[PDB]
Amino acid sequence: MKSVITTVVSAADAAGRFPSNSDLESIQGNIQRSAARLEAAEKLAGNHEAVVKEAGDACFAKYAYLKNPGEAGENQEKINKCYRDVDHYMRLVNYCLVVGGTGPLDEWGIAGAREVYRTLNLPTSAYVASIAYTRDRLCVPRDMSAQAGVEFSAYLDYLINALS
Amino acid sequence: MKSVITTVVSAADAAGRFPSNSDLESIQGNIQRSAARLEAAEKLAGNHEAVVKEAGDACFAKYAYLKNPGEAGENQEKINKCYRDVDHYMRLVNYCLVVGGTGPLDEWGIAGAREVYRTLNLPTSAYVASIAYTRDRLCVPRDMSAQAGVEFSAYLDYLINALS
Amino acid sequence: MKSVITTVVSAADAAGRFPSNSDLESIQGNIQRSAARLEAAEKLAGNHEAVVKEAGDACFAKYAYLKNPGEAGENQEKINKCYRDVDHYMRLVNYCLVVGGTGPLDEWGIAGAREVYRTLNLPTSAYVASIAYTRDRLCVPRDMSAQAGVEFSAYLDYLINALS
Amino acid sequence: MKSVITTVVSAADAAGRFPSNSDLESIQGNIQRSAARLEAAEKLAGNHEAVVKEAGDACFAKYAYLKNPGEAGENQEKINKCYRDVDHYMRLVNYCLVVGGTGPLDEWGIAGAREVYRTLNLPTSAYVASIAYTRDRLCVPRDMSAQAGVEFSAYLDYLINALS
Amino acid sequence: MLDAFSRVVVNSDAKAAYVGGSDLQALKSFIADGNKRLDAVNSIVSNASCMVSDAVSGMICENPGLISPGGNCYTNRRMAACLRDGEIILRYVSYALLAGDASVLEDRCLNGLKETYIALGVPTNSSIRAVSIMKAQAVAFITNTATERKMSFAAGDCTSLASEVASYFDRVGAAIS
Amino acid sequence: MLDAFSRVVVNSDAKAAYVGGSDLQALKSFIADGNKRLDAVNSIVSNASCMVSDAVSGMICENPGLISPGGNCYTNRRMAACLRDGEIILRYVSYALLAGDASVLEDRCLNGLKETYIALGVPTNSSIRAVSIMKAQAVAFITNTATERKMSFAAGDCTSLASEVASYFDRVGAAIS
Amino acid sequence: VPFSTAVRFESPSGGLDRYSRVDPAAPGPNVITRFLFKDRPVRRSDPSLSEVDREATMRTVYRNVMGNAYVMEEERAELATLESQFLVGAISTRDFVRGVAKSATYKKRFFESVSQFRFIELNFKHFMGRAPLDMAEMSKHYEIFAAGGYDAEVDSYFDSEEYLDVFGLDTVPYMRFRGTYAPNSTFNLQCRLQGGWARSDKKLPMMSMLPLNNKAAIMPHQIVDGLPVIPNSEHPSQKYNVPKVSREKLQRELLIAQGKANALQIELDAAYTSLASSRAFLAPFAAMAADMDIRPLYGKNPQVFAGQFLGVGAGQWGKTGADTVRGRSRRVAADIGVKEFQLERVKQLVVDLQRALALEDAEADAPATS
Ligand SMILES: *C(=C)C1=C(C)[C@@H](Cc2[nH]c(/C=C3N=C(/C=C4\NC(=O)[C@H](C)[C@H]4CC)C(C)=C\3CCC(=O)O)c(CCC(=O)O)c2C)NC1=O
Ligand SMILES: *C(=C)C1=C(C)[C@@H](Cc2[nH]c(/C=C3N=C(/C=C4\NC(=O)[C@H](C)[C@H]4CC)C(C)=C\3CCC(=O)O)c(CCC(=O)O)c2C)NC1=O
Ligand SMILES: *[C@@H](C)[C@H]1/C(=C/C2=NC(=C\c3[nH]c(C[C@H]4NC(=O)C(C=C)=C4C)c(C)c3CCC(=O)O)/C(CCC(=O)O)=C2C)NC(=O)[C@@H]1C
Ligand SMILES: *[C@@H](C)[C@H]1/C(=C/C2=NC(=C\c3[nH]c(C[C@H]4NC(=O)C(C=C)=C4C)c(C)c3CCC(=O)O)/C(CCC(=O)O)=C2C)NC(=O)[C@@H]1C
Ligand SMILES: *[C@H](C)[C@H]1/C(=C/C2=NC(=C\c3[nH]c(C[C@H]4NC(=O)C(C=C)=C4C)c(C)c3CCC(=O)O)/C(CCC(=O)O)=C2C)NC(=O)[C@@H]1C
Ligand SMILES: *[C@H](C)[C@H]1/C(=C/C2=NC(=C\c3[nH]c(C[C@H]4NC(=O)C(C=C)=C4C)c(C)c3CCC(=O)O)/C(CCC(=O)O)=C2C)NC(=O)[C@@H]1C
Ligand SMILES: *[C@H](C)[C@H]1/C(=C/C2=NC(=C\c3[nH]c(C[C@H]4NC(=O)C(C=C)=C4C)c(C)c3CCC(=O)O)/C(CCC(=O)O)=C2C)NC(=O)[C@@H]1C
Ligand SMILES: *[C@H](C)[C@H]1/C(=C/C2=NC(=C\c3[nH]c(C[C@H]4NC(=O)C(C=C)=C4C)c(C)c3CCC(=O)O)/C(CCC(=O)O)=C2C)NC(=O)[C@@H]1C
Ligand SMILES: C=CC1=C(C)[C@@H](Cc2[nH]c(/C=C3N=C(/C=C4/NC(=O)[C@H](C)[C@H]4CC)C(C)=C\3CCC(=O)O)c(CCC(=O)O)c2C)NC1=O
Ligand SMILES: C=CC1=C(C)[C@@H](Cc2[nH]c(/C=C3N=C(/C=C4\NC(=O)[C@H](C)[C@H]4CC)C(C)=C\3CCC(=O)O)c(CCC(=O)O)c2C)NC1=O
Ligand SMILES: C=CC1=C(C)[C@@H](Cc2[nH]c(/C=C3N=C(/C=C4\NC(=O)[C@H](C)[C@H]4CC)C(C)=C\3CCC(=O)O)c(CCC(=O)O)c2C)NC1=O
Ligand SMILES: C=CC1=C(C)[C@@H](Cc2[nH]c(/C=C3N=C(/C=C4\NC(=O)[C@H](C)[C@H]4CC)C(C)=C\3CCC(=O)O)c(CCC(=O)O)c2C)NC1=O
Ligand SMILES: C=CC1=C(C)[C@@H](Cc2[nH]c(/C=C3N=C(/C=C4\NC(=O)[C@H](C)[C@H]4CC)C(C)=C\3CCC(=O)O)c(CCC(=O)O)c2C)NC1=O
Ligand SMILES: C=CC1=C(C)[C@@H](Cc2[nH]c(/C=C3N=C(/C=C4\NC(=O)[C@H](C)[C@H]4CC)C(C)=C\3CCC(=O)O)c(CCC(=O)O)c2C)NC1=O
Repeated sequence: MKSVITTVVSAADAAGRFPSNSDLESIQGNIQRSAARLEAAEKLAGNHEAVVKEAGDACFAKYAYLKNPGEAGENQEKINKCYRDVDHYMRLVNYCLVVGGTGPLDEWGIAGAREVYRTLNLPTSAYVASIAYTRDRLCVPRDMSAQAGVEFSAYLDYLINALS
Repeated sequence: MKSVITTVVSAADAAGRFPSNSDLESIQGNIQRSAARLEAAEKLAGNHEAVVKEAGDACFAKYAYLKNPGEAGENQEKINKCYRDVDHYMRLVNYCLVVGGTGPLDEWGIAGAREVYRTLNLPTSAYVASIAYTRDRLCVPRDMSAQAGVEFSAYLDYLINALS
Repeated sequence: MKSVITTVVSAADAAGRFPSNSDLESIQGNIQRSAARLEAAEKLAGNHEAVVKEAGDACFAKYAYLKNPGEAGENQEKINKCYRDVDHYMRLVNYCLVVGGTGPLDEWGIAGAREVYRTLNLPTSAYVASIAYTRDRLCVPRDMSAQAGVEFSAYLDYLINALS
Repeated sequence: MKSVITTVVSAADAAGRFPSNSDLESIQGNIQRSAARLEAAEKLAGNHEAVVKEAGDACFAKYAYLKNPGEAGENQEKINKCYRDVDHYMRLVNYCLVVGGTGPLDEWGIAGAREVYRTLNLPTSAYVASIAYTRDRLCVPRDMSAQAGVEFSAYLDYLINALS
Repeated sequence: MLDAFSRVVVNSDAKAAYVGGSDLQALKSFIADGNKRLDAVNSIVSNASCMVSDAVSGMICENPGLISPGGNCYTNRRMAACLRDGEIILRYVSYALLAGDASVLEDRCLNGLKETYIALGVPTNSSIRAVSIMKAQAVAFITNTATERKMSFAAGDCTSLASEVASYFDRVGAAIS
Repeated sequence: MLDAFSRVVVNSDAKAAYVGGSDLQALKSFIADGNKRLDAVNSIVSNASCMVSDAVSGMICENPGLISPGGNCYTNRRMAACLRDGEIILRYVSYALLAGDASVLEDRCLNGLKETYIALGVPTNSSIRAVSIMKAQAVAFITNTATERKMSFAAGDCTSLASEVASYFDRVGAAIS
Repeated sequence: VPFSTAVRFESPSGGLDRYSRVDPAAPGPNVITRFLFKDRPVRRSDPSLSEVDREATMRTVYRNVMGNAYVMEEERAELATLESQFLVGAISTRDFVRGVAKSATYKKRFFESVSQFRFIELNFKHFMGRAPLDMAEMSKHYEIFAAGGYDAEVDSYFDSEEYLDVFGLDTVPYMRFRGTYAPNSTFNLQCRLQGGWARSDKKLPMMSMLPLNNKAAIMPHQIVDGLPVIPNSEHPSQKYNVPKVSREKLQRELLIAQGKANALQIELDAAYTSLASSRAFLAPFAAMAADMDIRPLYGKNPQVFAGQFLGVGAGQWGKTGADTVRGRSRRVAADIGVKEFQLERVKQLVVDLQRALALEDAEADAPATS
């Protein structure tokens, strides 16, 4: 779980040191940025099922070949797993805005994903079309505030650079 | 050196990762707390001749056996190399308030100090009695602010806990 | 436990070797030199309460600052633990004359001593003035023989060279 | 070269130590035993033309089978190389009595001998029959002193146990 | 390892729920009192060399058999490896005070510590009354009621941080019991 | 490891006693019989190749089921791994006789030897026989009563050194029962 | 090998006996540990390597890098290409041990003859000289094996910064006894894995799975087998002095010694409540004299005559120093130290009783008559 606190303790433990002034100075920047990304987290916590119906078919309108026979998404029990997977990925971005780091996206969503989708014949570009549609559908004074949409759209393209 | 920037870059260099959102959040705390610690740096840089002269003869008013023949501070050249060394230690405290971490005290003042002072028969209680006078002579609204005096006296007893 | 026997058994066990002629030749020097060091071991075992009392207040007549409040001779339990330590060191020199090597001073008196004396704030120049008092009051025809003095004094400044 | 010198130096260097009293007492037995083994050395260095003639014909009497046509001991120019080999083994035993250890036998006579004598089809039973005869021919008051025949005979059966 | 915010995520991951609005009311009061938490670990780390020498030499005041021959704090290799171990325990307690959660103490320090101390011959009852001297030292340094050193703080009330670091110290003595 | 000199030291370190006059006289008699002991261990390491071939062939000469298919010393590779267990047991006794103590026998030679022998499937009683054949050989060289090799010594009697090396081979067989 | 891994995990820890690069003239750890009671590690420092140091080097290779096995005179012919180049100086000590680790000798013993779970166990022991730190570090190496197989997984250790900061290019690897450990439970696991001087690795089962997931605790007698042996103890072990009695007589003598240790604990706890009651008895008066002016007549400044109380006089300092101090709390403290001696004596007696029960149950689970 990579956060701000679990990387200044894990660096102080790796040299056998007490927490010094540079370790206490990094928790202060976790306090200052906490008003921004917790505004973005409660925006995502109520509005999560709207933005995954909006971003799920943005994959399917770009890629209509998934509903071909022989392909990834034929029947209705496979389309709903694709809308399950975007809600899995949007929940972990809500977890990353709480802990203040890319911890819960890493071990729960990113690690091992490039061998899951490669073996189970899922195209990784159809995942990234759902995340990148959500990146520019955000309106920076309307939905959240200005720098609170900075850290919402900073964890979104960390997921985009990881998936490809 | 050891600071906020050298910690999160080296932790990402070991992992082989780009500087992500957890790393920039910690250098935001280097923006907020630098107003306190750089006030104490320029208060120490403009007053250092009077505070190492005061702390040096607190060492010799307490351990008066050092001026005996065959002991440490015998002649005047050997007393003047003590005030040379309290001036080196206050200058590394001033370099630590600038950088934002205990790195300049670590690499240049503390590493190897146990091996050197044992082999040259220099008492480490004499160096601690100079630093502990300066930590108690500090007055929190007269000499600096209340937040500059808690950064200055947190690098002083980093040096007391590393010598002793 | 570095003796003549354990330094040649462990040499022969490392190469997978039986005890050959170079191994037995070194035990003949353990026979030929034991008459000089067991004569110093029996003079130490029969005179030790007078030689660690005389060396124990060589520390306290030289360094009168230890009796100060907060300092390192302040109550009577602290003075009684000072003469205990000179009695611990002169027992370990006596064990080293018996085994013929520096092994009991190594593992029982010297290993870890500079970490303990720094943490508990004990001046290691006050230990050296006890040991060098004993090394310089030895009268080589009155107190032992001539070559018993060179075995007694050799383990005495093995202790001065390792404590400082 | 395993003498008594290069095992106390080579074990103080593995621990990073000065030569102690354990290391000087090994060299004291080198002064005691050198009056016997150097007396046995120059007894061997004058007599060596007749001992290696005595060592060679003992295995041609014990194993007279080598002079068959087709297997090993064919001609006189082979047999003159067999007197070359037992003179070399006596020359190394003379070198071990000057070293004071099993040094020159180990690296010039023993190492690789299990491969040279095997692939050239040389039975080492003929070498032990050549050299146990010189272990038994030693009359302890006629040839040398009492303990000078101890250290002559103890390097000889080290060579017997290494071959067979 | 976890911190205080990774602890509330793995509770919410157990029900596959989003970290909503009612449980953000308590997280905003954690970060509002985050300046007292940094002001509290700074009063432990500044005093940390004298804390493990008041404690190990106060353990000897209640047990002279440690400094008897054969004892556990008897020789110089053995007193140095006990003063080493007393400040490892103070290091991982101050990590969990800083992280807000005791997960780094329970698996990197306290797991397997009891049967480590059986095998070396360490008296585990003397360690419990050694780490309980450091428990009383830490709660005197948080609440600024040590008698020989006072530090300069702002006005207020840090009693909840005192009984959070007290519960990290009786979590040590439950593991070596 | 310890020797005969540092056994007196670690028994007096438990009492915090200096090495006095009574136990110095038992150590002064160790050095006066020191030339007997170097004469004793020179007898065993000179004959050590014949002893491990007289031992494990005579163990096979009494137990002929060890070379049947389904035996411990059946093949050629396992025979060399019993010949290597002859000359390591004989090596660590030779260090123990030279030192005058059984420390190097206890913490190196017998340390973990039984637990290895369970896991490999070594016959327990056949290792007691081959060690005791080496006990029958070792006292035959200390008392100079060997059948086909006579070694020349000085005038005297060494019945105490032959009893000490007999107790070392019983300590080998007591540990692998 | 320029990428060597693929995973964005959370980083595990290191050791502490590493090359620091700041203060490189420092002893650090391994001056107060069980490093002092092992034999010192062998590093190549001379270019020649005389033939009795060549044999002494390869004995450390078979003991530490191999699993204290025996190399025959045919299995040492498989290393004869690699003993060209180590003895000349063309390859290092680190490149020699990797060439040993890719032999047909090592691949027959430690890869095919054992399981896959046992093969990952020994690579932390034979090459790094420790245990797995946790299950996260061990499960990384199943993915390094899943990418590139054997020689990708073997090169993960020799191409590491934790290797070259400790062993460098010159020292043969060894089991490390440093002071501070990365979890505490990796100290117990490395004593289980490398335990006893005469113990091999042939036909042992897999050990380090159920400790690393907190399923099976390591018994304290299995750590005592791994630790190097010190001369002095408070309680020397009856490992060799247990008599050969049955399995049922060992079970009765264990449960008696566990019961005596439980009753000795709950009268040591009654001693601690009497020490806490003795201090509260005198705490109104210890603080009453805390702010009195107690000036003596002699003993502090040297200008007055003090007699024997310049220090203390002639044998009166005691065996300890605390035995010369009188008081109600010092007198109940000496009762604590005599009561904790009898508890520690019988807690070390249930350790070697538990060893003899396991060493008789290994006889029963092996195919035998009992
Ligand atoms: C025997 C001679 C002996 C003892 C008995 C034991 C006394 C003792 N002291 C404590 C408590 C503390 N030690 C503290 C440490 C320090 N005080 C300081 O100000 C400096 C910074 C530092 C030393 C370097 C502190 C703060 C306390 C707490 C009390 C307070 O409010 O001051 C205990 C703990 C009681 C328990 O068991 O719970 C004991 C027994 N030390 C001896 O040397
Ligand atoms: C079967 C074919 C067979 C045996 C059975 C076994 C007979 C045997 N021999 C001994 C005793 C010794 N072996 C010794 C070794 C040597 N004797 C020598 O003369 C040379 C120097 C050396 C060989 C290189 C020695 C010294 C003895 C002791 C007595 C003796 O001198 O004979 C035993 C041990 C007795 C016991 O069981 O306690 C046995 C069983 N060998 C076979 O080949
Ligand atoms: C030039 C490269 C750009 C540009 C940059 C500006 N950015 C300004 C302000 C700004 N940026 C952030 C977010 C930043 N701070 C953080 O702590 C983190 C991550 C943890 C990030 C990414 C914030 C919060 C702010 C506002 C600062 C404030 O409120 O004071 C900025 C204004 C400067 C200033 O106000 O100090 C500029 C000019 N702007 C541009 O037009 C180009 C493209
Ligand atoms: C309880 C432990 C104490 C106590 C704590 C309080 N501290 C308060 C304010 C405070 N402390 C600091 C310094 C701290 N922040 C850092 O970044 C670092 C090191 C890098 C340290 C040591 C600061 C900056 C502040 C001010 C924060 C603010 O006022 O906004 C404080 C005031 C209230 C509060 O901050 O919540 C309290 C009560 N004070 C006590 O009386 C006990 C002894
Ligand atoms: C939707 C935009 C995709 C798509 C998705 C499908 N995914 C299928 C299975 C699947 N996905 C995951 C990963 C997911 N589970 C998690 O727990 C997390 C993170 C916390 C994530 C991202 C897993 C583990 C599985 C297998 C188990 C399951 O069914 O949930 C799937 C079914 C595959 C099949 O039946 O063959 C589909 C169809 N497919 C699309 O059409 C676009 C690319
Ligand atoms: C006064 C407190 C003491 C005392 C001081 C002496 N220090 C001596 C030498 C020394 N000190 C250092 C460490 C110092 N040099 C640095 O560069 C830095 C950090 C940037 C520090 C803290 C070094 C490397 C040396 C040796 C070289 C030198 O002379 O400057 C010293 C000389 C030793 C001697 O010649 O005996 C003295 C006298 N010691 C005393 O006598 C009083 C009590
Ligand atoms: C007198 C010259 C000093 C002095 C002596 C003190 N030593 C104290 C503690 C201490 N000393 C040792 C080393 C000692 N113990 C050994 O077992 C051996 C070798 C066999 C030696 C040399 C240890 C391990 C300890 C801690 C345990 C103990 O109490 O005995 C000590 C107590 C520390 C304290 O209360 O502050 C004293 C007083 N120190 C002085 O104050 C004068 C200068
Ligand atoms: C011969 C007299 C026995 C017998 C012996 C076998 N032992 C085999 C392997 C083996 N032996 C040891 C113990 C040895 N190593 C030490 O380090 C020490 C003391 C410090 C000693 C005594 C070990 C550790 C091993 C296993 C490692 C290895 O393979 O060398 C063995 C081979 C077993 C197999 O077939 O795999 C045999 C046959 N068997 C007998 O009949 C007599 C009683
Ligand atoms: C086991 C180690 C051991 C020692 C190192 C000495 C140390 C020692 N020296 C003296 C004691 C003495 N040492 C000397 C000095 C002398 N200088 C000379 O030139 C003369 C040769 C010699 C006198 C004969 C003198 C004059 C005294 C007398 C008392 C005194 O000075 O206090 C005493 C007190 C009484 C005595 O025993 O003599 C002791 C304990 N004794 C020991 O038991
Ligand atoms: C940047 C580092 C830095 C420091 C730590 C201080 C250190 C310091 N303090 C004082 C000087 C002083 N400090 C005090 C203050 C006090 N005395 C008390 O007993 C009260 C507790 C407390 C009141 C708040 C007083 C009264 C003097 C002047 C008298 C004297 O001590 O000489 C002086 C001498 C002149 C002066 O500057 O005032 C110096 C150098 N100055 C520095 O430049
Ligand atoms: C300084 C150390 C040193 C040694 C220990 C010996 C070892 C040694 N012996 C031989 C070599 C030899 N040794 C013999 C001897 C014999 N072969 C027989 O046919 C008989 C059975 C037996 C008589 C005893 C013969 C004939 C050779 C020549 C090679 C050959 O066997 O064909 C060689 C090959 C070189 C040569 O021809 O001399 C070497 C290196 N030489 C050394 O320089
Ligand atoms: C440095 C090594 C060295 C040796 C090992 C011997 C080896 C040796 N022995 C003899 C030769 C001899 N040695 C002896 C002596 C004895 N014969 C016995 O059977 C008895 C045990 C003993 C007398 C009690 C005798 C009688 C001869 C002549 C005949 C013979 O060989 O037996 C000779 C011939 C010339 C001579 O006597 O020196 C040589 C070279 N000489 C050496 O220089
Ligand atoms: C992760 C966390 C972590 C720890 C908590 C410590 C735990 C720990 N302590 C010791 C090792 C030790 N621990 C003690 C401790 C004591 N004896 C006493 O009197 C006291 C009751 C007590 C502490 C003051 C002693 C004396 C030794 C050395 C054993 C000896 O040599 O006698 C060792 C063995 C170290 C070695 O030798 O290699 C370990 C693993 N280390 C860690 O890595
Ligand atoms: C370098 C290696 C080395 C050796 C091998 C020995 C060699 C050796 N042993 C003895 C001396 C002796 N050796 C024995 C030994 C024996 N007599 C017997 O009847 C037993 C059969 C047999 C041993 C078991 C006896 C009884 C003495 C005489 C006792 C003595 O001299 O102290 C002596 C004479 C000592 C003297 O002159 O005082 C020597 C040099 N010494 C060494 O330094």
